[PDB]
Amino acid sequence: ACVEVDSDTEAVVGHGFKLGCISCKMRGEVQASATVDWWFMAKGESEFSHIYSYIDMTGMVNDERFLDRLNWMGSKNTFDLQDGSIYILNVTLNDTGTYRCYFDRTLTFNYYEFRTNINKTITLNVVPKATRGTASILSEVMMYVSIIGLQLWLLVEMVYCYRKIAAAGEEA
Amino acid sequence: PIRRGAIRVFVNSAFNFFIMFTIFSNCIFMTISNPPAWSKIVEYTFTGIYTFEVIVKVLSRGFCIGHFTFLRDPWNWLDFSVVTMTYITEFRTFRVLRALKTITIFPGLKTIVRALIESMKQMGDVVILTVFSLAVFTLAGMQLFMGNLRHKCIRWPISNVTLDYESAYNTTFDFTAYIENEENQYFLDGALDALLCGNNSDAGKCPEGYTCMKAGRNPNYGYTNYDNFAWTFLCLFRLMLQDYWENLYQMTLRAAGKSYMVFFIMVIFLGSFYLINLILAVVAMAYEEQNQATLAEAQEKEAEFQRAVEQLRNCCGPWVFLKKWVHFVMMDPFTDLFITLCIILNTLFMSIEHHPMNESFQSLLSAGNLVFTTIFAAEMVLKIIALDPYYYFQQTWNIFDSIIVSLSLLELGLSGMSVLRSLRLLRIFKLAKSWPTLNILIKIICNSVGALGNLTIVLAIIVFIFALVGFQLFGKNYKEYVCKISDDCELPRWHMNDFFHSFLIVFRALCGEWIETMWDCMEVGGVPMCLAVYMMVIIIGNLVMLNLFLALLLSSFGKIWWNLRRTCYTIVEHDYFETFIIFMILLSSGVLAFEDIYIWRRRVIKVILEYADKVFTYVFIVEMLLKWVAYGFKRYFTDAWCWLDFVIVGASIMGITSSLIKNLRTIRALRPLRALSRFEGMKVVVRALLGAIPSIMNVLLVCLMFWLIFSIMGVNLFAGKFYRCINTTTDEILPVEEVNNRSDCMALMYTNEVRWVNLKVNYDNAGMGYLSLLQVSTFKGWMDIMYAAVDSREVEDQPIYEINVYMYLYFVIFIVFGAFFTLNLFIGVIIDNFNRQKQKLGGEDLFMTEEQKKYYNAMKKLGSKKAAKCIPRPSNVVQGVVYDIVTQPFTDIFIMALICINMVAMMVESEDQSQVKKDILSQINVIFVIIFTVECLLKLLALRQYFFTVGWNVFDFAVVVISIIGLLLSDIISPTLFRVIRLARIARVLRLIRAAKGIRTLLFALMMSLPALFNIGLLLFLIMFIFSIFGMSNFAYVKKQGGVDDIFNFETFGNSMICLFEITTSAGWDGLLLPTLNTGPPDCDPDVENPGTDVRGNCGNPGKGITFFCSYIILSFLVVVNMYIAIILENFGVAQEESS
Ligand SMILES: *[C@@H]1O[C@H](CO)[C@@H](O[C@@H]2O[C@H](CO)[C@@H](O[C@@H]3O[C@H](CO[C@@H]4O[C@H](CO)[C@@H](O)[C@H](O)[C@@H]4O)[C@@H](O)[C@H](O[C@@H]4O[C@H](CO)[C@@H](O)[C@H](O)[C@@H]4O)[C@@H]3O)[C@H](O)[C@H]2NC(C)=O)[C@H](O)[C@H]1NC(C)=O
Ligand SMILES: *[C@@H]1O[C@H](CO)[C@@H](O[C@@H]2O[C@H](CO)[C@@H](O[C@@H]3O[C@H](CO)[C@@H](O)[C@H](O)[C@@H]3O)[C@H](O)[C@H]2NC(C)=O)[C@H](O)[C@H]1NC(C)=O
Ligand SMILES: *[C@@H]1O[C@H](CO)[C@@H](O[C@@H]2O[C@H](CO)[C@@H](O[C@@H]3O[C@H](CO)[C@@H](O)[C@H](O)[C@@H]3O)[C@H](O)[C@H]2NC(C)=O)[C@H](O)[C@H]1NC(C)=O
Ligand SMILES: *[C@@H]1O[C@H](CO)[C@@H](O[C@@H]2O[C@H](CO)[C@@H](O[C@@H]3O[C@H](CO)[C@@H](O)[C@H](O)[C@@H]3O)[C@H](O)[C@H]2NC(C)=O)[C@H](O)[C@H]1NC(C)=O
Ligand SMILES: *[C@@H]1O[C@H](CO)[C@@H](O[C@@H]2O[C@H](CO)[C@@H](O)[C@H](O)[C@H]2NC(C)=O)[C@H](O)[C@H]1NC(C)=O
Repeated sequence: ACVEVDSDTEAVVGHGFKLGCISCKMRGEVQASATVDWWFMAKGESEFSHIYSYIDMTGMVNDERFLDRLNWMGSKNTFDLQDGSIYILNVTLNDTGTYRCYFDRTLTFNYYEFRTNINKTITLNVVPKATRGTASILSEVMMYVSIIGLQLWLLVEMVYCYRKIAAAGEEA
Repeated sequence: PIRRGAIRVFVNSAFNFFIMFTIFSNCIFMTISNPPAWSKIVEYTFTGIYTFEVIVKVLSRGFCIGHFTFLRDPWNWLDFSVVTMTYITEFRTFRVLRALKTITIFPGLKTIVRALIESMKQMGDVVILTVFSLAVFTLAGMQLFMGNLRHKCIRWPISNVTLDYESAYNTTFDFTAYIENEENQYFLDGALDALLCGNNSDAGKCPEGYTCMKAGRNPNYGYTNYDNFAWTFLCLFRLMLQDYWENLYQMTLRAAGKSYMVFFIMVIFLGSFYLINLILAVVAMAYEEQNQATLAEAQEKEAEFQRAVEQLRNCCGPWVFLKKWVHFVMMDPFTDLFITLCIILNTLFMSIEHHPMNESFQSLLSAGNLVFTTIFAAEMVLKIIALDPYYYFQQTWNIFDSIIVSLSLLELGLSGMSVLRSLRLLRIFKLAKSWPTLNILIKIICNSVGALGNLTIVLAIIVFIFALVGFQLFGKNYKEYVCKISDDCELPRWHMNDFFHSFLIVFRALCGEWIETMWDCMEVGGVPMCLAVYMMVIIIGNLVMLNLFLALLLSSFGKIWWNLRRTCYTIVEHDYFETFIIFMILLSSGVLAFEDIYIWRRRVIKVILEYADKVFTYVFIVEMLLKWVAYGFKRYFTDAWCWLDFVIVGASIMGITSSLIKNLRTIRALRPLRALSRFEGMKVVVRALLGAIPSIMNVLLVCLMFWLIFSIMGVNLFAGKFYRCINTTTDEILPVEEVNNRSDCMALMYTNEVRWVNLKVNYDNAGMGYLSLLQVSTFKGWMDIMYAAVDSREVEDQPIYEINVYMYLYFVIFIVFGAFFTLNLFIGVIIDNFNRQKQKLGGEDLFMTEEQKKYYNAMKKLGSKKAAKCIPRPSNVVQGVVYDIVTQPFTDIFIMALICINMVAMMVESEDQSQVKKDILSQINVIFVIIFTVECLLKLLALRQYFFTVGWNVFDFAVVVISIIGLLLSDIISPTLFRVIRLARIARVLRLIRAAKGIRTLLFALMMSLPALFNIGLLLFLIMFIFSIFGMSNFAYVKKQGGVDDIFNFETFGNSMICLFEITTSAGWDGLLLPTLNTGPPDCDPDVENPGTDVRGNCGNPGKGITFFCSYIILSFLVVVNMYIAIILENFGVAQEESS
């Protein structure tokens, strides 16, 4: 099948991170032809730039902050695409900002070449020394609340049953 | 005088055996294409021969009055009709109706057509029950879906700069003519329709640039639209009989919405329900046609006995000695069970026919069967010498063995006709005598020719009669308007343009697949005449089958340590611990259905699932602990249910261990099977079924063995001949202008892209053929199998389009002997097997626990008794003659009329009718609501408290309060809500039941057995639940072809439950099978990345694929046949307390 997922945005410094963008064609079926363009709003100011462009070869963009570093782990081969995710090797704190992918596709149906375009936006947030994600920690703790809580009703009711019946045990 | 002379001629046999010949020659003549040398002279020949018979039949019996006495019998009556018409055509089905002579001559057939018409006199009480019942689903099914199948996927025109299809400069004029066009719209490759798309939130979206508009052609040819009452009704009728109903289901869910499964569960389940209510009318009729056969015939065995009683008052020495050396060993039982050794051993030896078979096998199996031929010959010749040849002959198995030996030695001379090897394998039935239940199957097959051999001819005639009807009325038409049907004007694979194809198309339409013919038929034929035949060929055809299929059945008749244990056992006894486990089961399994694809999309629920299963597992560890010290190791393991909780939670031990394999995601996926122990209602079903199973094994053994002979035979005919040389681009098979061999197929591949592909489900092995033999029994996917199989030429040759069309017989000679007589035995054992368990093992009855038995009995006192007298005359100057208004029967019948005009008021609601007609309907609807509201209000005042008593009045006051809401909701108005608001209008038509009486009795028996009908589905839903989650972890993302197009996939638990139900009634199981069957590339991108999930490849395994469905259809077919029992014992249970 095919399901689009909104990527992770909490990242760890000195690290190879994945911002994966998936745009699924409303009808995963009809033969397309695609191109990916990444854009970047820094927290310097609100001015985008080319940082990455792709058509069935590596589209490498000179932007020296990001140059000599990136890598395509999008959909390889068929240039149908759908899933473009690039990796940011060796992340530093200067990378914190907002990404905007552009898939532009010429779906060539088989009757009439037509084109359309999609935008997803990802706000990268660089945090040192990675945590677990506050719902892996949270469900870590709620598990042992229930487990201890139960381990009590078991020794509550057993002690409570145990007193009760040896008390009826002296009548036998 | 001259008149008298005729009477000598009339009473003869030797003139009637001329009439027996002029039918048997005109029967065969009417078949073929018309020959011109044997011209209309022949047409005129068999004209006068019937006239020369009718003249003698009238110049026997008097002058005009005498001729009239002549016409007192109906048979002599038809004869006039046929000749009367034939004679007129001097200056045409009536030529065909000559073949009805066949029935007139034989005095044995006249008992049958005298039975099969009198049985239709009785059944007419239940037609109205159903045709009214079908029509109340149509008005439900029409108002939900009016014009929903009409939806098409239409383009939105280009807003470009240049004026190439400029509609952002002008889209005003062409609109209504634009969207009709096929070129503008969409339809994926290989579909003679467009792409139904409905724009509800969930249902079946369409490619970008296109939109979901209403207007278009209709599905198929036009004969599927809901718009208009009849066609929708026909579809509704289609859904009752299950004829290709999956497609209708598929095009409704796509068009209207995914969430309209609930409509097709009410339809299919009731659709099934009325089928069993027709059948039980025949049971209560076809007993009466065999009660009188035991009333008067024993009385005629007494009438002859009473009257009869009154009347009374070196070499020749060894011509016997070596004969005795033969005669000693034959009567010894070391000959007897030696032969059954060689018969079974001959069967297997034959069966190992793998397809390629190099010289190792190809010499082995050749030289193997010649050894058994020596065995069978020396079996024969040493039994000729033994007991006089004639004596050996008299037993027919000695005669049947005699037959095969001659056949057996034929094969050596030949060195296509190698089906003759397999006629050894009918000697298995020889086994039967020792065997218990095959001795019922050869009792059944011999019964279709013996004491019930009269009836099979009536089947064999009436099946034939419609093969001459459809030949005459349409055979010239398919030549002349062929083009409507195909693309290239070449004559489809089911045509009327000959007899023999015509015959199949009535043999198909008798099996219950008659829509796929009618779509064609109506178009190249006509709308009224085609529909007149098919509705007839069921209603006659179905009735004939039922009598045959019923009548075959009815002729087949330490001090602290101890205290600790008690506490452990005492805590299990509590309702609180037991229902705490029950909520732990339903919540563990409810997280389990969150498993598939979309789980990578939501992040937190991947985490919730990961941590919750430890706690759920830990609860079941505590339960596995506390079951032990309750029951102890002996009593815990010996309980049957308690085995599972050791297994499934034990597989959770072996899962939590292996942190310190992927096999055990299967078991966890099986853990909601454990609710069978916990819920009481299911257990009764599990217990009853277990009782069913031991016998079922024995019935199964017969059929597997019986089919096996068919499977062995099939491989011989077809094996490896199914290969087809296929072009890649269109997936049309290559013509055979080029490619007769596969060896010359390869050369083309070298230059080009064209490939030589096997058929996926075929007769390549005796077991792979076994599967393809299952498909051609349950009628799904069988079309593909044949088309290849007809066209087969050799082991290497390429199949041309239409060689060898006489091989439809192998399926027809099967589907009768392997589906009809097989299944009629299977029902013959169960409905005895529940006669033994209910009487002998039954406590009171079945499928009901302990309180359901009392609530069953609470519903018995409801029907039989409940009658109050005159109420609340309440004379008063404020309320005087109002008691006459409620109670006079001048009223009660007239309110029937006020529904009945309102019933046909809603039957004219069609699609695209215009406001004016619509406006009248809206005005009419308001008037109807007012009449009952005034009436019910009138009833309320007169009867004050007392009337509220009748529950019909309460129902009456149920429905009108609903219908008030239906108009004020419309003054408010979401399209989805508004249609289901109009579903409330249907319930006025349900008020006609207490008029009916006839309907109301049988429809009450639905209520009577509905809690037993609740468990049968509850275990059924559990069964569906198991295969859904087992489907998702395997059969998501398989390459979507055929039945798994865009909705009906196992991507989620959302789409699986829809997908499975379609397969519970064993439709479309072929549709499902092909993707999962396919493996590798071509057809697998594997290493392929679905964008989003974590698993590569779209490959589907053939191991997991086959046993998924084949062990679902066996689990389909038990529990639904279990369901038909708990209706039939209750509606035949009403017919005995009623008579007495
Ligand atoms: C969900 O599904 C529904 C239907 O199932 C879709 O509804 C369709 O949406 C289209 C665009 O939103 C509609 O197209 C418009 O329809 C007008 C219809 O006018 C016809 O005129 C002829 C003339 O004789 C009449 O007989 C017909 O009965 C119609 O009334 C077009 O004329 C219209 O073009 C413009 O309309 C404006 C008026 O507002 C004009 O002033 C203008 O100059 C131009 O003519 C346009 O093409 C389509 O009709 C409609 N279907 C139906 C049955 O009404 C939804 O769009 C679907 N949802 C989504 C999101 O796609
Ligand atoms: C970017 O990240 C990569 C891995 O994610 C880091 O890899 C490192 O790349 C440097 C390249 O100079 C390697 O240095 C090497 O040193 C040896 C010995 O001094 C020398 O023989 C080589 O010619 C090369 O200069 C380094 O070993 C390698 N690390 C590992 C574990 O293999 C890299 O640190 C990051 N980029 C930068 C600029 O730091
Ligand atoms: C399998 O089916 C495909 C699809 O029909 C066949 O491909 C077709 O091959 C023929 C030549 O054999 C092509 O015909 C030529 O088309 C051009 C148009 O550009 C025309 O100017 C020529 O006069 C000639 O008609 C045809 O275009 C081509 N179809 C497609 C869609 O490419 C193929 O031949 C079939 N396989 C075999 C083994 O025959
Ligand atoms: C399928 O295979 C058979 C043989 O296995 C093919 O029959 C062979 O067809 C070729 C040409 O179609 C024949 O070759 C020519 O024969 C004449 C006869 O004198 C000879 O003078 C030529 O020099 C050339 O060899 C060949 O004789 C013939 N053999 C037999 C045994 O029939 C058949 O053509 C194949 N199917 C298709 C569609 O090609
Ligand atoms: C991230 O970018 C900032 C640019 O402002 C860099 O900060 C400067 O680094 C240079 C070293 O080349 C220092 O001389 C400057 O003093 C820094 N700026 C200020 C305002 O103090 C920073 O070095 C970059 N990050 C990395 C890892 O190089």
